[PDB]
Amino acid sequence: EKGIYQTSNFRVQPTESIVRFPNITNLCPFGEVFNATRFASVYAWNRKR
Amino acid sequence: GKLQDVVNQNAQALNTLVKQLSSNFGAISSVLNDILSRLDPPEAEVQID
Amino acid sequence: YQPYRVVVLSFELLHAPATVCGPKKSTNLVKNKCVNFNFNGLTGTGVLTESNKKFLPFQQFGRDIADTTDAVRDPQTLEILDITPCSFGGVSVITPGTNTSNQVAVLYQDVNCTEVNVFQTRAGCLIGAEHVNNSYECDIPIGAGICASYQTSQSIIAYTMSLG
Amino acid sequence: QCVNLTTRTQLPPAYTNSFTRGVYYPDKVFRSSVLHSTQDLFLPFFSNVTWFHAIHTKRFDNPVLPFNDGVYFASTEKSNIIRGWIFGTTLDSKTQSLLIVNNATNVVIKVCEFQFCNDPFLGVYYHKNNKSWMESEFRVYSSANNCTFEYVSQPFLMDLEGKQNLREFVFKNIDGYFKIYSKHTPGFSALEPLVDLPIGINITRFQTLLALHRSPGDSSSGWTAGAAAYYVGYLQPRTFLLKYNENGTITDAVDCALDPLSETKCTLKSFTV
Ligand SMILES: *[C@@H]1O[C@H](CO)[C@@H](O)[C@H](O)[C@H]1NC(C)=O
Ligand SMILES: *[C@@H]1O[C@H](CO)[C@@H](O)[C@H](O)[C@H]1NC(C)=O
Ligand SMILES: *[C@@H]1O[C@H](CO)[C@@H](O)[C@H](O)[C@H]1NC(C)=O
Ligand SMILES: *[C@@H]1O[C@H](CO)[C@@H](O)[C@H](O)[C@H]1NC(C)=O
Ligand SMILES: *[C@@H]1O[C@H](CO)[C@@H](O)[C@H](O)[C@H]1NC(C)=O
Ligand SMILES: *[C@@H]1O[C@H](CO)[C@@H](O)[C@H](O)[C@H]1NC(C)=O
Ligand SMILES: *[C@@H]1O[C@H](CO)[C@@H](O)[C@H](O)[C@H]1NC(C)=O
Repeated sequence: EKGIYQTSNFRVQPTESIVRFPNITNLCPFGEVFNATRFASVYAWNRKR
Repeated sequence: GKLQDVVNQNAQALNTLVKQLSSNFGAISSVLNDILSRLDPPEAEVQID
Repeated sequence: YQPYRVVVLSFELLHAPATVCGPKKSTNLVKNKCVNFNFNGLTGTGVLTESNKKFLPFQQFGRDIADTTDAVRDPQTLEILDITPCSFGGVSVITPGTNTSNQVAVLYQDVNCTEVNVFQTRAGCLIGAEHVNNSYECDIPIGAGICASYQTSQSIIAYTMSLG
Repeated sequence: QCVNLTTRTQLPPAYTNSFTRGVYYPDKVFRSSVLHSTQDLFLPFFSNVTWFHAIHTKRFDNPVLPFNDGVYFASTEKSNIIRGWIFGTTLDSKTQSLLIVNNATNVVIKVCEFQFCNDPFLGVYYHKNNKSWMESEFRVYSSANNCTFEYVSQPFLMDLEGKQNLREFVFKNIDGYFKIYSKHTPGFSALEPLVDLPIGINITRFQTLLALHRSPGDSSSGWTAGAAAYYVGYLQPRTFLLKYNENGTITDAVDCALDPLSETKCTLKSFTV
């Protein structure tokens, strides 16, 4: 019959997924465990946390 | 005040319906996305219902 | 007999809070598109637009009265981005009787349909229905004083309601 | 080494009314011109906080007050007498304990095992040859075997002079996180969060540290108290009704369980009835 009829529903799909995270600064001194000037022996091994 | 009650009762009942989406209803999480991301799909169907 | 530099490492999980996760990096920033935004502690689908809000330096989240996330900061740049939901609405088909004609007009309700003749109304927009300047009597209601009909080799026209 | 302080005169501490003070921001959410009801460990309105007076009577007090669920701290200090606080369970080098010292260079934070003395204090020595104050006594602890968390801020300088500003603090211990809510003002005051300290320890008692002025005797009597006054409050699990403005700052607060007038305000989500 003549009139207006609601048939379906319209929605837009998301185009892409975007992931955010803060900056990677304030890092621990990890460069000294591999580039130290001298490594200790096995009987006096360094205990680092 | 007669016209103020029609706007107030319709808006407050709408805000109640939005507030029902944050209810746990006995489940682990009120938000839907954390249920799938933390529970296995073979037993997630109890928490969905 | 050549000496080697051997470094061992160990991982554990105590009741203390975590320190290192990946830090797993990020992606680029996309604005004015319907995307799945992810952040430090929230996930959702929405469109990001530039805002002029007055967020406190310690404040990151933003909620309305109905406790829905409206504006969150991107964590690297000091910038404010609004979140409005991706546009949705019902689909209404405006047609005359099938004994008269089979032509239809599709009304996409509550959407700016440049994202999906095209005539923009206050109830959405009309696809396949043209707009005429003269005003006729309403037979098929749409909303906001706009009514469609089947008149003049024949096509669906849209006009303003004649009150009398 | 640890030393005890003699010539102490006992006096009962006074109690001062808190005129709607001690509120903070409960979360990170920006809110514009709304009225939000929260449920958090808050200081009750018109509560009897404990007033400690440090005036020269030779009154110098810093007892080991308990840390039940959160402590409100205030200081009407004009000479930087109040520096830091002890945090720990038993303070006998048997439980893992926290330390905050804001001495003359950095805000240094150690969280490890400390053999705390009977009278933990920060003593500063005065040199009369050049009219300058330099910190020389550090008798907080004895030794530490291993330490988990260590924090050192950027260096600065202090005047360290007793002059002839309200520093406000709220400390909480939730899910292994240490949170400090603080602001500096010269009533109503909303405290912004400053330092998030995710350590993961259990704290039962606390004790503040004062910078007594030293100049007329041995190390246990040659000192003066100066001018200092700090308030200690205790948070309680009660609900509020905050008033966020158009720019996010809290401008007013309503305690729900104070009087029956505000019970109507909390159940109607409005400030005018
Ligand atoms: C050590 O130093 C060199 C040169 O300074 C650098 O190229 C390298 O990435 C550093 N790290 C390791 C693990 O070798
Ligand atoms: C993030 O850190 C890098 C250093 O690797 C720096 O160049 C960049 O400017 C920082 N981003 C912001 C927004 O500060
Ligand atoms: C729809 O988008 C266009 C941009 O081309 C804009 O000019 C128009 O104002 C928008 N309509 C509404 C109702 O916002
Ligand atoms: C309706 O009138 C406007 C001027 O007011 C004109 O620009 C438009 O083309 C007209 N539309 C039709 C279908 O005649
Ligand atoms: C200080 O007094 C306490 C009171 O019991 C005592 O145990 C301690 O040995 C004294 N001396 C110090 C801490 O040097
Ligand atoms: C302040 O304390 C830190 C750590 O406890 C120490 O390194 C520094 O020397 C102290 N400042 C002075 C002036 O002694
Ligand atoms: C906007 O924010 C500022 C803080 O910078 C505040 O002083 C001002 O009162 C706010 N505006 C209004 C209308 O409250």
